[PDB]
Amino acid sequence: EPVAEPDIMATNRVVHVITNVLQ
Amino acid sequence: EPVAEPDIMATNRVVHVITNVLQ
Amino acid sequence: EPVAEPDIMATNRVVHVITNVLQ
Amino acid sequence: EPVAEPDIMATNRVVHVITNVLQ
Amino acid sequence: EPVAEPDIMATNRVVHVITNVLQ
Amino acid sequence: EPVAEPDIMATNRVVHVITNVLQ
Amino acid sequence: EPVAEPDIMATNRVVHVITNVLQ
Amino acid sequence: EPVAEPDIMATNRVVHVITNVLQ
Amino acid sequence: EPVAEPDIMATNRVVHVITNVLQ
Amino acid sequence: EPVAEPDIMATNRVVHVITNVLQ
Amino acid sequence: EPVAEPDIMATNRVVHVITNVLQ
Amino acid sequence: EPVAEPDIMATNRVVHVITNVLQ
Amino acid sequence: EPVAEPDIMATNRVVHVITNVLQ
Amino acid sequence: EPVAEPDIMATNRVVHVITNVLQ
Amino acid sequence: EPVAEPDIMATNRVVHVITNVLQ
Amino acid sequence: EPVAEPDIMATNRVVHVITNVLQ
Amino acid sequence: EPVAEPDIMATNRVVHVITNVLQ
Amino acid sequence: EPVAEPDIMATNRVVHVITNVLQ
Amino acid sequence: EPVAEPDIMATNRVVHVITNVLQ
Amino acid sequence: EPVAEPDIMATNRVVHVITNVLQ
Repeated sequence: EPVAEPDIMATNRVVHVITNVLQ
Repeated sequence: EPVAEPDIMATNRVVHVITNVLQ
Repeated sequence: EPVAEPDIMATNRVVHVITNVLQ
Repeated sequence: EPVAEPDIMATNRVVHVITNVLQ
Repeated sequence: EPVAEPDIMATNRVVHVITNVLQ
Repeated sequence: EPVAEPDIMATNRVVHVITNVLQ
Repeated sequence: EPVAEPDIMATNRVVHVITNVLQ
Repeated sequence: EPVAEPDIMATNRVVHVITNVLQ
Repeated sequence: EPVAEPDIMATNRVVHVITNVLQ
Repeated sequence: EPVAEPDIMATNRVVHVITNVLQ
Repeated sequence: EPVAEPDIMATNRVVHVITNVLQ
Repeated sequence: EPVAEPDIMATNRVVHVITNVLQ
Repeated sequence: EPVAEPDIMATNRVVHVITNVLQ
Repeated sequence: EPVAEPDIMATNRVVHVITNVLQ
Repeated sequence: EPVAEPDIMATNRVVHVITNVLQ
Repeated sequence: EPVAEPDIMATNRVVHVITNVLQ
Repeated sequence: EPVAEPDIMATNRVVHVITNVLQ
Repeated sequence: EPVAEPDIMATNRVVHVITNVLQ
Repeated sequence: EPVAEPDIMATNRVVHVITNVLQ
Repeated sequence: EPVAEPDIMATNRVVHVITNVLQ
């Protein structure tokens, strides 16, 4: 909820999953 | 309320599912 | 409310799934 | 709902599904 | 969304599903 | 090299290999 | 080499290789 | 070199390979 | 080695490998 | 060469592999 | 400008039962 | 001007029961 | 002018039962 | 400008039962 | 703004049972 | 009695390479 | 007494590579 | 009495590589 | 009496590489 | 009585590489 003077920003959501099963 | 200095913005949602299953 | 400098933007949503098999 | 000068755009939604099987 | 002059545009949603056969 | 009176023994070797695939 | 009197023994070797396929 | 009085005995070797994958 | 009085005995070698994946 | 009275005995080698996935 | 590309559902279901007999 | 692209869907379900008998 | 991107989904459920008997 | 940003979700359930018997 | 921002969440459940009897 | 019963052998080798081109 | 029963053998080697280019 | 039973074996080796470029 | 029972063995080797770039 | 017990073993190797860059 940006409500102030103008500035620089960004919105980039990233998700990653990694796993190594040994059995 | 996404408002700020005129600039470039892109809602690029990156998703990836990786897993090294042995079976 | 995306209001800023008149620019071009396009969503680059990509999805990929990969696994392995061994029996 | 972005607005700008008459420009060109396109939804580059790509989807891929690949796995492996030994049978 | 684009609401400018009637320009050329069309969705290009590509899809591919293939599996490795072995039997 | 088992040697003795006649018996009704017999081998019952069976193999089972199941594998799932979701494509 | 199970040698003995002439009995009625016999081998019952059977193979079973089942695999699931989606296609 | 199994040599002795007669008796009942039969080999019942069985193998099972189970596996599951969630694509 | 088995060279004594008669006694019931038989091999029951069995293998079972279980594995799962949650992705 | 375990020689003695006819006592009950039978070899049975069992193996099991278990893993706890965490993602 | 209501536009939406088509879609197809690739529903699959596999099931079988096997019960031999020696007799 | 409602817009919403579709998504691929595929419900997988495997189940089987096997029971042997020597008689 | 509602907007809402979709999300890939897939229900996974596998189960099996086996009851071996030597008789 | 009502917009929804759902997250990725997928159900996972794997279980197996075995009850051997020599009879 | 009328925009939601849910948190990542996924159901996880892994359990198994094994039994054996010599009889 | 130097004799060995027959037995089927499972051996295969599959390979595939796909590459998209735009030009 | 050179005698040895056969056994099932499963040997495989799968490999695949996918690439993309926009030019 | 040169006798030696066989053993189950299944060698496998899977490998895959994926790359992407927008140019 | 040169006899020696074997043991279960299976060479496992899985590896993958990924290099994502937006350019 | 030349009988030497075996040695249980199981080769396991899991490794992966990832290099994400936005450029």
